[PDB]
Amino acid sequence: TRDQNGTWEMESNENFEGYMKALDIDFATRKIAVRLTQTKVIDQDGDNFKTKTTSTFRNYDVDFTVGVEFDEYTKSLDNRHVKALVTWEGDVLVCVQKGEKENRGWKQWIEGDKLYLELTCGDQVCRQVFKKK
Ligand SMILES: CC1=C(/C=C/C(C)=C/C=C/C(C)=C/C=O)C(C)(C)CCC1
Repeated sequence: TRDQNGTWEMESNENFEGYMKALDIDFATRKIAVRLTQTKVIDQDGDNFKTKTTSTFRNYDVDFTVGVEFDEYTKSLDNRHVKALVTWEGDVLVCVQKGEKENRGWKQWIEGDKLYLELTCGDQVCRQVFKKK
C-alpha cells in the first residue's frame, strides 16, 4: 500500500550511530540519541504529507507534497541545506536529499501493521521499524 497514515511507535533502530556519524553530528549529540523510543505521526491525504517524529530529546518535523521539490534545512540534525524531493517507486516512498553528502535520503514503506524506514548517508544505512499504534 501507499497509505502510510497513522501513529507509529518505534520497535527497532539499527545503526542510527553510523548514520549520525556520517552526517558529522557531534559525539555528544550521538551519545544522547543513539537509543530512545519514538513516535512518528503521518497524516497523508493523497500526495500531501504532514509528518511528526517525536522523542524525549528532539523533534524533526517534515511536511511535503510528493513530486514537488522543496528546499530542506535539516535543523534538528546536522545543520544543512538540501534540495529534497519525495517520490514513489512502486509502494516505496523515496526521498533524495541533494547537497554535499552523497547518497543522502531515505526510503519508507509499509508491510502489514509495520512502517519501515531506511535512512542513508554516504556509505551508512540506518534501518528503523515502527508498529502502528
Ligand atoms: C539524528 C537525530 C534525529 C533524527 C532525525 C531523523 C532521522 C528524521 C527523519 C524523518 C523522516 C524520514 C520523516 C519522513 O516522513 C532526532 C530523532 C531528531 C534526534 C536528534 C538527532
